[PDB]
Amino acid sequence: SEACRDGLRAVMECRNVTHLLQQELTEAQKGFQDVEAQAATCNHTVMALMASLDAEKAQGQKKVEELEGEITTLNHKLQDASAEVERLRRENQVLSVRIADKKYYPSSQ
Amino acid sequence: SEACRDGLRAVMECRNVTHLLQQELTEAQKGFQDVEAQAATCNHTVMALMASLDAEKAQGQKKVEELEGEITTLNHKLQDASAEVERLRRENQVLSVRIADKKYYP
Amino acid sequence: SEACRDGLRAVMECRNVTHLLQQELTEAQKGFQDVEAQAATCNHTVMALMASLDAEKAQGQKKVEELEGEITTLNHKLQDASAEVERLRRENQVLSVRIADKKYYP
Amino acid sequence: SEACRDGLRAVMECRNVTHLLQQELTEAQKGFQDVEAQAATCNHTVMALMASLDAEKAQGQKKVEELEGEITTLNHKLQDASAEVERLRRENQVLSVRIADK
Repeated sequence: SEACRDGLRAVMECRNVTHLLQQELTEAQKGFQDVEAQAATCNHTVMALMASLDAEKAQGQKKVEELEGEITTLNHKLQDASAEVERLRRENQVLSVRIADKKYYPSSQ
Repeated sequence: SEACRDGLRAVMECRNVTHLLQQELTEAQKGFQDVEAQAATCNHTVMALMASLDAEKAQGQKKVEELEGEITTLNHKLQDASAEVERLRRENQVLSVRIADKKYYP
Repeated sequence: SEACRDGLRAVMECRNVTHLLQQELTEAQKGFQDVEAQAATCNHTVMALMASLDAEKAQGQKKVEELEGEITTLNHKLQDASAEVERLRRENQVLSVRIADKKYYP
Repeated sequence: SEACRDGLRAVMECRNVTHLLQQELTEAQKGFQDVEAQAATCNHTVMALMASLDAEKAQGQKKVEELEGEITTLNHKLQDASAEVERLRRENQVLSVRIADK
């Protein structure tokens, strides 16, 4: 009678509250799916970057490797020149003394 | 009243069901919190890597700059040597003709 | 595999031995060249000396030939003078006795 | 597999190339053996010629010095004779006039 009116109230409140619960669950659901999404994104970025880091180091050690390649070449070419210079100076010194020493030349008397 | 026994049951199911709801919500809560942690980890890794990438490029370029610095120095020193050799080459030939011909007319 | 380690190990050595080969070749190269230069020098000296030897013989012969030319000329001139003196020697002594003996009776 | 065929192919080329290297080194070796000899020859020629040059100059000088020695001696003897002739030629002329005046 009176207690029945109040029960029907209590049930009526529940009835609407569970509607709200259903709405809030969908938010939560969306939320996990977007956290899910955001996590897949981040995960693929970390892949992308690790890849680039390796690609940079690879190319990097390459450039350096390329230049030491040149440097040694240049040290070689420097070697040959430096050696050629030494041997000419000494062969030019012999020729200049041999000219000085006119015992190579006939007397003019 | 038979319908009263059934009402009391319908309510009894609700009351037990909401117990289960409360238990599932805690899982869900835990779930968001763990995902929270995993996301902070990933986020700090991406920081760590962006830092290394910059650190690698930095070191990479300076080093390269450093070596082209050497190469051009070597090209210079090669220039002077190569030029010194040529002059000698001529002075050598001049000296040698100055002996063959400084005795054709002795 | 194991055989793969040894192939790589073997190939890596080949790398190293041919490095040594390259170094030894450069020595050899330098060797042929330093010798090339020294040989051209010697060769031009022999030219120089052959030239001087001919220049000396040339100057030697001619000058000497020139001086014996003079010496004989001088022997000739000495011949005429020495002969002219002998004849003067005679004329004179006759004249001096003549005046001595032309005062002696006259 | 495929990379194995190419490794072997690479090594097989090296094998043959080093055969060619060995052949070229022998040429080079022979080459130096020619050059060593030719150099000793040239070096002994230069010795020979420097010796002759000195021998020529030696013979050349002393001889010349010897002959100018004679030439000056001959000039001296020519001096005395030439002077003696001048003296006599006049003494003659004096004697012959003193004959004229006696």
